[PDB]
Formats: sequence, C-alpha cells, structure tokens
Amino acid sequence: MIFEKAVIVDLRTQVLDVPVQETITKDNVPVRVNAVVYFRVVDPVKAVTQVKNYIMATSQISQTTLRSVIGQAHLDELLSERDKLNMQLQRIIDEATDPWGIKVTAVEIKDVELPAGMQKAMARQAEAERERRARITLAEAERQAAEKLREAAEIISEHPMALQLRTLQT
Amino acid sequence: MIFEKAVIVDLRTQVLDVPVQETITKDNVPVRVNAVVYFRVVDPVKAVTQVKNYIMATSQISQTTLRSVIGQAHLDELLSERDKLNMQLQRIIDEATDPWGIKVTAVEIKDVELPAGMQKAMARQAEAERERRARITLAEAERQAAEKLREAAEIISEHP
Amino acid sequence: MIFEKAVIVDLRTQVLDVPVQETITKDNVPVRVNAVVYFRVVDPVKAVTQVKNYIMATSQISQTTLRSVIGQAHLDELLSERDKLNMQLQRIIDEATDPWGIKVTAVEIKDVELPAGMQKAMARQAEAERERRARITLAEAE
Repeated sequence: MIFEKAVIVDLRTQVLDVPVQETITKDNVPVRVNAVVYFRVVDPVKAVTQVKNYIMATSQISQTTLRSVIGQAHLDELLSERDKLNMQLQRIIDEATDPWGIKVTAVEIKDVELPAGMQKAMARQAEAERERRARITLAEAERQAAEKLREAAEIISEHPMALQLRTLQT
Repeated sequence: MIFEKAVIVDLRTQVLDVPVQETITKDNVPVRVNAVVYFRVVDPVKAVTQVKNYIMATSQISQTTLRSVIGQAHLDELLSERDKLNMQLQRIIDEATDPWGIKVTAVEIKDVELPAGMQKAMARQAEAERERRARITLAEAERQAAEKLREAAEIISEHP
Repeated sequence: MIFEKAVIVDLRTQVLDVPVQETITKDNVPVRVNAVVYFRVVDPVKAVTQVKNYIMATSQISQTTLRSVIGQAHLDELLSERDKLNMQLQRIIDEATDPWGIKVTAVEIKDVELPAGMQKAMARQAEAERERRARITLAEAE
C-alpha cells in the first residue's frame, strides 16, 4: 500500500528545526537566524483536522514569528537577551499553534550570524567603551568623595566640637 | 595498522535505531513500525565473547521482539497505549539481551505508519462525533439554565 | 553578503568533537582515540578578541592534551578507569581555555580503537581466568 506517519498523542517531546532566515534587526543590521521548536501533539484529531500538514504549518508560523520578532528587535537583544527572546518566541508560537492541538513547550533560537568582520569591530569597540565607562564612573565617584570630604573638613573646622559628642557614646 | 572499536563499559547510554518492521496488527491492520533501543554494555567480556556482533544481535532480537509484540497488539494499542508496549518491549528485550552482557534501559516505539487515508477517515469521524455531542450539551445546558432561571423567577415573584 | 556565527554568552552547553589521535599508550599499545569537549562561552568579548578563532584553538589544545594524557596511561586505564582520565582532561583543558572566556564543563573519551584482533584475544583469555577462579571456588567450597 501507501503508508503515512500516524498522528498520535506524543509521549516525549518532538523537535522541529526552523530553517535559516535572513532579516534585518530594528537596529538596522542584516542577520541570519534559525532556531528550534520543542512541541508535543496533544490532540491528534485537531492536528489532522485543522491544518493540512501541521508539521509544515508549525514550520510556517515559526518563520513568520522569528522574522517578525527580529524585525522589532535590536541587534543586542539577539546576542544578549536570549532567555527573553525564546520566551517571547514560545509565547507567540504556542498560542498560534493551539487551533491545531499542539502544545509548544519551548522555542530556543539556535545560531545567529552577522556580517563578517562585524563582531570583531563590535568586540574591539565594546572593550573600548567598557574602559571609557570605568574611567568616567570612577573619576565621578572621586569628584564626589572630594566634595563631601571638603565638606566635612569645613564643618570640622567651623565646629571644633562636632567630632566630640559623637565620640562620647563609644 | 588495522584497528577496531573496542568494547568498553558504557559510562553513558548508547542509542540504537531498530530497522522498520512492516506487519499486521492483531486487529488486522497493516503497519510499518520502528523503535529506539537504549542500552549500556555492562560486561564487555561477555559481549565480545558470546555473540559475533552484539550491536547486530541487539538489532535482531529487537527487530524480532517488536515484530512479535506488534502482531499481538490491537491497532488502538499502538496509538493510544504506546507506553504499556514500550515497557514490555524493554522487559522482553533486556532479558533476551542478558547472555551478551547488555543492559537495555528503555525501548521506545518511534513512528507508526498507517495505510494512508485511513487516518483522515478516523479523524473526520472523530471530529463529527465531538461536534454532535457539543450540540447536545449546549442545548441541555441552555435548557437547564432556563429552568433554574424560571425557578429563580418564582422565588422573587411570589416572595419579595 | 558573507556571514559568520556570532559568539554569544551560551545558555545551554556547546559540544566539540576532538578529531582522532593515533598514539601509543604508556603500556606501549597502539591506539586510536577520541573525545567530546562540553563547553559554554561565558565571556564573548574574551573569546572573539583574545584568540583568532576560539573553536580551532580549543580543538587544537584538546588534541594535544588528549594525546598526552593517553601516552601517560595504561591501556587498561583507557578502557577501565576512563572516568579518571576524563576528569584529568577536564581540569587541564578548562584551564587552558580561560584566556578565551570559555568554561569547559566535561571532556569525555568517546570511541577507543586497538589493533585488529587484540581485544578478541584479551577477551578470550580474560574469560579463561573466570573459568579458572570459578572452579578453584567450586572444589574449595564442596
């Protein structure tokens, strides 16, 4: 005959790969990004009944969302707030998916790829601003310490006794 | 030099795809079914020694066991009680296995292929039944909310 | 547009395969061995910046260290006290790796090749010894 995979209730998590996309961050940087969907057919009748091929349907919304999301996202959110991204991804994608009887469990972004050379520059320049921050922030702490210090030196001079009554309950 | 993988004690679980068996359910439905065997070599001497190739031999008892177990099971069992199957599979296999010094830890049926079209048939029928049922309950629920509201109504009429 | 894989603070463990090393054991047995390196990136900036390619470079010192640890080990350790060698490797390698921002969590020896037929011999003879200590314990009891 002709055989076909049975759509039965899932016991262990099924895993689907979302194909690479090219799209631009909000931010303005072109990127290629792919990711992984973890799901479990919870109601096979809906999965068979409500979409033609739920595997491909899920594959679709997955791309649409991953595209969309990156659209409204700063380069930095892809490189640095995965946890929040994937969570954002699970949320939208699980929801979309329930008409079809699929529970989406997690959706973690797999690899992110950027224009070549870019991350070297981005590495160098962040190394540079990490320092330039250390400078200013410190130079600041000090300018202020200097102020409060000069301020206590005035009070101590004008009020010789001010350090006494405080020393007198030790 | 010519070398060979050595049969060591397994620190982690090895995995082994069981080749598809196609066969008839008790039920009488034609079926393509395959499984993953999880295992660990536990006595490497036994394993190198009692069986020419232990990976091969595990593949075949697994194959044969699965074929038998499927022939015993009713279609619905494969679809809805996979877990029970899965478990006897592990029992029967791990045993068969023991002479060769292997621990089979789990054995999990992977994909069951039905003859095509059969499943759409069942789903659509399934959907139609829930669709019927829901029409009834809706009316029974409406009707009764009506009456509880009707008897809500006397109480406030005859007694303000 | 030609792209590259962004280094990021890994959330879930990465997995490197150490290519095969053919070498002799301390025992003098010739042997093909290999290993998996489990690791997370912890400081991208370290990793992009300190070293031309963090992968090639972890793979290299992973080879070198695998090579050495073997030469220092007795065949039977290789097959029988893998754990010890495993940890050994973890320690050396994680270390090497910090200049680059990488936490190496485990290194595990995967497949081990001996010359064709040698285990088939070690196996026969080691079973002989069990047919020995099993009868020197059934004429001693009764």
